Amino acid sequence: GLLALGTPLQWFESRTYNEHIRDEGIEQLLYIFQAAGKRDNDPLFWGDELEYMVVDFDDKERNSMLDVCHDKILTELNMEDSSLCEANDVSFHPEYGRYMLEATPASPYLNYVGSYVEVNMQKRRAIAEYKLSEYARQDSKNNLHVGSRSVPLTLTVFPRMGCPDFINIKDPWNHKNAASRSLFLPDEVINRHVRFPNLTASIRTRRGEKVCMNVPMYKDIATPETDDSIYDRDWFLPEDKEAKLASKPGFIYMDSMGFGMGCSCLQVTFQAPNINKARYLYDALVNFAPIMLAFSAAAPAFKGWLADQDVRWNVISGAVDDRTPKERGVAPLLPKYNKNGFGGIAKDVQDKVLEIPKSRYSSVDLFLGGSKFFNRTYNDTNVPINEKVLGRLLENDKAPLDYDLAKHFAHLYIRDPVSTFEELLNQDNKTSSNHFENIQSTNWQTLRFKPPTQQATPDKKDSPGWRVEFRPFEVQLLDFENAAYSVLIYLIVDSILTFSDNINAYIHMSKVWENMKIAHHRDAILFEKFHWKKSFRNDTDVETEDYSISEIFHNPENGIFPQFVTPILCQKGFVTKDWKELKHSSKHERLYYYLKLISDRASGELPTTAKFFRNFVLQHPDYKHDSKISKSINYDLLSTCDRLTHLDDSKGELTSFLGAEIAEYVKKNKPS
Ligand SMILES: Nc1ncnc2c1ncn2[C@@H]1O[C@H](COP(=O)(O)OP(=O)(O)O)[C@@H](O)[C@H]1O
Ligand SMILES: N[C@@H](CCC(=O)O)C(=O)O
Ligand SMILES: [Mg+2]
Ligand SMILES: [Mg+2]
Ligand SMILES: [Mg+2]
Repeated sequence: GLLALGTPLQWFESRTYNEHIRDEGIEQLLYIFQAAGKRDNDPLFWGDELEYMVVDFDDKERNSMLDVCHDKILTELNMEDSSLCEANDVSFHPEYGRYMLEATPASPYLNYVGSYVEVNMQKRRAIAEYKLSEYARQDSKNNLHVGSRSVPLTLTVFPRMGCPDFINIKDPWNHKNAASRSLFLPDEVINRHVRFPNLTASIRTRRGEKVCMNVPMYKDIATPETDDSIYDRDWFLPEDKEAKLASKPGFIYMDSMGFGMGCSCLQVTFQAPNINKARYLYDALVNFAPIMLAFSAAAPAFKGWLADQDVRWNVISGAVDDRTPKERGVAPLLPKYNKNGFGGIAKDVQDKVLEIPKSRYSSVDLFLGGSKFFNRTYNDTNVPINEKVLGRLLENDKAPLDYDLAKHFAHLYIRDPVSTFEELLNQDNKTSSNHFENIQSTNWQTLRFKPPTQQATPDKKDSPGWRVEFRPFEVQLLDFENAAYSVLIYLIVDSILTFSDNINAYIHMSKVWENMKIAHHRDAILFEKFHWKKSFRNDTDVETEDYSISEIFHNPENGIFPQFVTPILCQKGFVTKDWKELKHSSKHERLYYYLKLISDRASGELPTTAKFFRNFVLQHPDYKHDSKISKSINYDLLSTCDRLTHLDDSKGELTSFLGAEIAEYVKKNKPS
């Protein structure tokens, strides 16, 4: 489904309704609860979301660019080609990036669907490729993008983002980018749907300074002292003057939403039997998030540089961080512009501003509790709340909520709305959840607790129930990797729900936040250590020790395989003792190779995508020992990515990247 249009409101015009929107949205929340609160027995439907990047290989120029010109695809697949999609059980939606695709199954999977995940993901890829080859045919006849070859790649990061000649538009700086006002990203990186440039503007204005994301550079032998791509400019005030102050020696400087939301990830959503189970599942998936973030790492480079981290998360965290310097407890960089650190916050409300520690895109703040093992002391972190909102969720005549669950919403509501259409100002709170969806959906966290709609009353057995979204996974090049990780979380989720009586996953939130920073460090999967529970089978216990990813996956006591994966395969009867038995199974071979891919990366035998791209850059003939990714390095890299994506072992790169056994296996074995 394509996002439907309207009159967007710019920040100065919109900010006067922040409070109207919040009130009305809570009201809607209340109705959702009153109507759907008592759903029970919802089945385990679930599905993934994939995100893709259309890359234009200009082979003759030896240049890989982001393709910002075939974006009609997203409308085509949703109008005249919406039937191809449906026939095929796939669905396409727009994403921040004009070069980006997003796609899901058209219907959620029900329980264990085997290789069908991968099948469905491959159909998504084939359809994009199909339409692209169509455009290539039309273009040829219209004499357009000559020498050009567009391919969709599930990259987490585009390695040359905001670097010279990184988009397939001639002379993109010959006009101004009023939306980002970025030094590096022409606004053509933004998807045309009004919502996206709106968000981009609203945050910058609210903030009163460009977003700013500094990423530690890798320290090669000739690496410059500073990010020498910073330049001075006079299009925009204050923005063009901000760089000198905001940047830092030994740090990749990035200054635009697209650096973050122009990144891709894998997401999986799950429906629990009911709100109570959903709380329990959400809570228990909290510490999986930073672990899977480390495990899945696929983004070792930004803005032309090898970074000294392997994942996207902090970059996306900064890319939409609407916090004024007031909200961050820091000096404005340009005080005559950003008046008293309040940026765009209306005068009449500056007095009710709070120091807020985390970007509205950031790791979960609070366990929701409501289950045997939960105790409020686990929420041991700084989490500012909207007390009016808490008040009203505690004391109202439609759905009085428990304190813990009230606090979660109360925390989401410390944010202002950042894109609102004029049409939409007054809703019927009994039927619309749009206003709440405004705040719900611009709190982008590692999980998301998804209420349903007011229309999802218990008698309606088919409407979406109470869901948990697992958001941290970096996205992988191959549909096999992404299916594998999708099934991993599926199994974990199933385990969790099947043994809900016996699994205590709680740990102090503060260790989770720490985990979330460890998870960024370069080669983290290979050696760093994380706070993980000592035992899950054990009421009244919340000890952690510090384990490696290898341990966290494989420890008999508290490992993901022996504690989560292996047990649920037993009660389903896929094996009797051990997951490895699958290698020999008739009905279930592919599952073996998923889990083995998973195992072998956790134990460091097989590399992460992040590792593999790093090695690749580091040993490229044109590599200059200075952390620089040149057009050429980028081109050959993305060329490998293309072949890898297609199981093309002609240069032994697949064997090199998945090892012999698995490479052979997938080369010789297509899904279901
Ligand atoms: N009943 C359901 N239970 C769980 N997950 C579902 C259900 N229906 C759809 N999904 C999945 O929810 C995800 C939401 O898709 P999307 O429209 O991209 O929303 P968002 O961007 O809010 O995650 C998809 O992966 C989809 O297949
Ligand atoms: N592309 C974002 C996900 C944002 C979204 O689509 O909800 C990420 O890497 O997390
Ligand atoms: Mg989506
Ligand atoms: Mg998405
Ligand atoms: Mg999602």
